[PDB]
Amino acid sequence: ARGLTGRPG
Amino acid sequence: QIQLVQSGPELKKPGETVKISCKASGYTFTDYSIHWVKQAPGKGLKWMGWINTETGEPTYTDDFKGRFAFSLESSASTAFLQINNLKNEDTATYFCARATTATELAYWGQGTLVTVSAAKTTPPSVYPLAPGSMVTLGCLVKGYFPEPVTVTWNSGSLSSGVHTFPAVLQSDLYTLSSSVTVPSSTWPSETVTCNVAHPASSTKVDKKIVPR
Amino acid sequence: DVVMTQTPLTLSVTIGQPASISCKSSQSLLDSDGKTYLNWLLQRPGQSPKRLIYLVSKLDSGVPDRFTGSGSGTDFTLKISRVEAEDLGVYYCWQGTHFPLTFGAGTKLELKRADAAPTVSIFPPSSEQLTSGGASVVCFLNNFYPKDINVKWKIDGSERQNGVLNSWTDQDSKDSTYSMSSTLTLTKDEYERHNSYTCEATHKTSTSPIVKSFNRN
Repeated sequence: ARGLTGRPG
Repeated sequence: QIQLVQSGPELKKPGETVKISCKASGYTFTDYSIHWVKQAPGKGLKWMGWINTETGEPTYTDDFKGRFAFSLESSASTAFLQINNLKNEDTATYFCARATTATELAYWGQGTLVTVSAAKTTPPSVYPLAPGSMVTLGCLVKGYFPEPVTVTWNSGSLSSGVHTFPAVLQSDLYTLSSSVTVPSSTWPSETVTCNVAHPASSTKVDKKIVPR
Repeated sequence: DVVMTQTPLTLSVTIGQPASISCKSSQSLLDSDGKTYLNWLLQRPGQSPKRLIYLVSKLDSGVPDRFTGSGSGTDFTLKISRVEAEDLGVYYCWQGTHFPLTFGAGTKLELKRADAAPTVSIFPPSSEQLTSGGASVVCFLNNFYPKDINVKWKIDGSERQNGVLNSWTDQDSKDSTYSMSSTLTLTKDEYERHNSYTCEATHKTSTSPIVKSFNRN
């Protein structure tokens, strides 16, 4: 639900 | 409507701990990432990592793995940054940021200044600087802690050619200087005085500049 | 990590004229989904950073339409058609395509003006600091342009590079110049073993330095 760098929510 | 407000300034000593907060408003808090970025004074930006606001899982970059912890209090829409065993090099302004779909650092907090020092409150020594159409004089404010100090000339009557410079660390304490430029007919025929205030030590000094 | 190289680090501008900033990356920023996560931020004096452009060329909410962002692969550019006082500060390009996020070094926009040489003023240690066992020799180099300047110290004709601490002001909001303060800290004993002390200002406005001296006698 969230990528390695935190994108998105 | 979208805002992130951080906690106030912190003065800590080496080896101590500090916990700063970032309260988010205007959106559903668990919908987006919270990021942490460091800026040492007068330097560039460095991403510390992020925290997942739904699961609470933190991700730290290489330089912030060890003494740093990111946390949440989701019910109060708040994220915290805790740094343990503080060291001098931790002195900096820390920012919290919230991600959007295409960008990780979209909305920014105002930043929280953390200063780490073993110095104790110390008043400054104020020394007049007299030269060994115009004439430049000055005052040296040496050995004070913590910042800041206010410097004025003739109680604010002199403010045209005034240069008060940024303080610099010299042996764990701060040192600063101010210069004033006035007509040659005005000094030494008349008095010129630099007024120096340091609220942290309840000090206020007046120093007349005499030829020497 | 991906190295982000911004050129130039300091860009002299003129209100009403256009400005351009280059940002090159050490590896491609085209990501898996066909998008390029290259962003730009602006940080004005005393304020926190603030989003400008994302996805290479997309202006963010309420950003003046006069800011242009472009590029692809490893080469990107931010142009300002006509510069204003609001646009002054530090611009950073940063990437989100690869872990970990990395930023360029920053590009500071200053105001261009006519070259003004520095006014140098040297001051010996006061009688007050001396009676306390200390000895600080001060030199001010005021209202000069551009910001680049070299300061030299000499005790009895001979240079002294150690024990010198410098400080610089921001660009003056009125005349657009810079000023610098340089202090030479010594012990009282070591100050009374030399007679002549000199401060030199090497600035591009002359092939010769602006020399100021005083002798302890």
